[PDB]
Amino acid sequence: SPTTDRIAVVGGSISGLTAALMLRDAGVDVDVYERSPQPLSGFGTGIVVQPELVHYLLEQGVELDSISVPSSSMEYVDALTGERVGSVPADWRFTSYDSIYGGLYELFGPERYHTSKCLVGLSQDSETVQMRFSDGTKAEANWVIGADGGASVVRKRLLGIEPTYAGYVTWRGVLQPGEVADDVWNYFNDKFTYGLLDDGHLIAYPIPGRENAESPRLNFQWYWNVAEGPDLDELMTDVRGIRLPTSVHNNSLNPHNLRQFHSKGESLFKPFRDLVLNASSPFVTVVADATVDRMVHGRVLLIGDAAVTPRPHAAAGGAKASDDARTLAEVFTKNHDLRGSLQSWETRQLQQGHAYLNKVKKMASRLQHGGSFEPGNPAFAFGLPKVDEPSVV
Amino acid sequence: SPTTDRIAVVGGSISGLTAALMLRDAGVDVDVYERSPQPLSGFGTGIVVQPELVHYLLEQGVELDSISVPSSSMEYVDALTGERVGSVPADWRFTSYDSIYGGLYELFGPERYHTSKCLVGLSQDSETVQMRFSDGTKAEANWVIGADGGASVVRKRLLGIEPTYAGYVTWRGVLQPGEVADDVWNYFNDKFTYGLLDDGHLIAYPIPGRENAESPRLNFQWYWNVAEGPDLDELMTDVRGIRLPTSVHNNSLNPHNLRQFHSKGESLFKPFRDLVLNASSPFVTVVADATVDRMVHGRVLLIGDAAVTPRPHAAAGGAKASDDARTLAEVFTKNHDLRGSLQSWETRQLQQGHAYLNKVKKMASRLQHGGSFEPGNPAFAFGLPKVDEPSVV
Ligand SMILES: Cc1cc2nc3c(=O)[nH]c(=O)nc-3n(C[C@H](O)[C@H](O)[C@H](O)COP(=O)(O)OP(=O)(O)OC[C@H]3O[C@@H](n4cnc5c(N)ncnc54)[C@H](O)[C@@H]3O)c2cc1C
Ligand SMILES: Cc1cc2nc3c(=O)[nH]c(=O)nc-3n(C[C@H](O)[C@H](O)[C@H](O)COP(=O)(O)OP(=O)(O)OC[C@H]3O[C@@H](n4cnc5c(N)ncnc54)[C@H](O)[C@@H]3O)c2cc1C
Repeated sequence: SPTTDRIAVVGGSISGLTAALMLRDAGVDVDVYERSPQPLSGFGTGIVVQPELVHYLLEQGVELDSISVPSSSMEYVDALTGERVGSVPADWRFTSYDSIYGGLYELFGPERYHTSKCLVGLSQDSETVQMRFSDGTKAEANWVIGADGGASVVRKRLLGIEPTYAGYVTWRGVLQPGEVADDVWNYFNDKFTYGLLDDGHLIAYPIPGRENAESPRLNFQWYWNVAEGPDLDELMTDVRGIRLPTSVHNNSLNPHNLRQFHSKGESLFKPFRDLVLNASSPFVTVVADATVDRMVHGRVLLIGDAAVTPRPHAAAGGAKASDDARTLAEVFTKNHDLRGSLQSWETRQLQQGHAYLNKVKKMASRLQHGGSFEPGNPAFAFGLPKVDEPSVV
Repeated sequence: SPTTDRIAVVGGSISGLTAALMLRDAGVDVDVYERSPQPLSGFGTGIVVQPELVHYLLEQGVELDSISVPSSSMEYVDALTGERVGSVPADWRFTSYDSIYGGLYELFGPERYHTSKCLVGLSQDSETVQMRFSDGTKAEANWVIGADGGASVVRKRLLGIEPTYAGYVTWRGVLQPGEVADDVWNYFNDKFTYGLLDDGHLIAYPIPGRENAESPRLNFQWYWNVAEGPDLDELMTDVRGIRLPTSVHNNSLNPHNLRQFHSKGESLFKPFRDLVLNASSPFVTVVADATVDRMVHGRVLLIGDAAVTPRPHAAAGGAKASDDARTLAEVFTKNHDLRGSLQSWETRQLQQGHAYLNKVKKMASRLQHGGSFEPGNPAFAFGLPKVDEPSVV
């Protein structure tokens, strides 16, 4: 028998829904509380597919070829002069935030996914955890899973930890067929491409169409080093004067920032220049990370970006989150000495979490500084670091 | 001859408009850039009248009795048990933020008061200062006066200084005739009243009607000590989940916070209890202060809450701001060795500014802790500290 305990999940995205689904599948009584008034949106941005990230969906019968897009190499290019550093065979598939989210939400349904529930307070005793929401209501559970992302309030309330700026930001853009010339489309299609600079880099790869039937798109990012203080403050302030914590979305950019994005883009080697100048809704997001010594805090658990908050470079953040969710659900599934199992659980997941953070840190120290970033370097490959013993394929 | 230089004023409130008006009066070419899309609003809150605060208006023919309201004593009461600590004769007049602002704006006019201009960047050389706005435009001046208030961006960009939480917040409420019983209205009318507690205090005083012809109102505040971190974070988070920096306005309160305000209010001695329970739009504002060693930074000057950011206890913040503006305008009026005069100017205004901060700090250490706060104590009287030699009345 799975637990007869009541579980609340705060945060209804990749980790939240994964946790909930698996607990619901297992008979566990579970609720999701999501700050968002409606079901979600990633603004059509790319996600590199890892096993862990699509594990749940595949288990339910979703065909991989239907939520993702192939590649057959990985390219390394000087993004100023176009000089090719090198290319290696590769077969990453790429999906989109909407594809994963939309798949998970579709499976879960609205009945117990409580929108407009923004946690703002939390407290706990030996039986239960009380949650308080910004709408003035409260819910109660035996266990609460903080699946509330990089700016996790749960983690802020328990530990005082918030993301620390990493020194740089990333512009994010998505192109549709015909928004760039065919030869530029062909340059990036069916490939992950790094455009490396002396002080930053771009990445580009194909992704699925916004809806089932639509054509594939090109996803790209450009990482800029921006000095904390005046410089970052001016980049992160929207057209209305609010200095935002994480992203300034396209419809809100200070026009000056948008001109700067285009004008710096003017110096890039043609095909990258064309991504930057032709994107219709580019937007900007800080790079910030955070860590945590424990994921277990009495009856409150942290998973996904709310435990260790990653940087995007190894393209497995959402995979770390799914795994956190899966292993956690399994604990309440197996339901044998919860205190003990959770201790064992967090040890593995912390080591995974810390190792992932170290990798993307090392990656960033090459990628943001024109440091050597060698084609095919196994230390810099996408994916979660091996934490388990290897098994037979 | 006043300067032929071009002056820009960033921030269009009490200090901004005062500066601008006096410079315009003197022939100086000046512009105001205000973040706000429309002319302003203080949400009908009280301001105790000081000479400095109404100096400009009176000089223009505005009659004091028409923008303010009398009192004939100052009362000191235990706000739990109603026991009167004491009363002293007094003749403070009280006005409202809207009364002062509305008077100043009316005199200045829209022509050179540029709304929707939120400064987000600043830089300067030996001739000029360039201002950059959140709308992507820029203006240029010879001198820039940072009149942008407690959360001054100008001061943030030049110095890295922002307000520091002081340990407490103040609830703010305004009552109209008939929203409380007549005997409660009569209790507070024509008086400034302190309701003192073991760990905080209320103040109440009459103020003018929202419009020329309307009846007088009752303004009140209740200062609560709220621990930085989880507690303050939950108080300062609005119904939508945003943790706000300064105020959570009534239409946005987490209903739980509003219930808490009412429920704690339930323990007060009747007439204070009635203010708190009957206010229709109470709202909350952090108490935070900041200081500055210089008000002169090349060609950028800080005045009002953007130089030394006060706490409200001596009820002369807006007076400090007017004075900062007046003395500064005078410098450009007199126009004789600007570098030298500005050095002399800031010395006086800093001493005034620091002394004011020390006073309200000392006041707070009594008023938020049930410390002794003796009726009529000259050290705790409202007003700016004497900085000049005394003159003949
Ligand atoms: C630029 C970029 C590129 C990326 N590329 C990849 C990639 O290639 N591969 C990969 O695996 N990952 C990638 N990721 C990482 C992946 O996006 C994240 O790791 C993942 O979305 C984290 O899932 P999560 O549910 O833990 O947090 P989130 O997705 O951030 O969701 C947390 C949820 O909680 C909600 N919430 C927040 N606060 C509250 C609260 N107070 N109360 C209630 N609800 C709240 C939010 O609304 C949100 O729905 C990328 C990320 C970015 C930024
Ligand atoms: C609870 C309370 C009670 C008070 N009681 C009294 C009293 O009894 N007596 C008294 O004298 N004073 C009192 N005050 C103090 C008085 O309100 C302030 O000292 C005064 O309003 C400061 O004037 P200011 O123009 O310097 O700043 P503000 O009034 O804060 O105005 C600054 C202006 O700049 C604008 N701005 C901000 N940032 C930007 C930017 N980025 N770009 C462009 N514009 C920007 C804002 O919109 C605002 O209009 C009280 C204050 C409070 C909080």
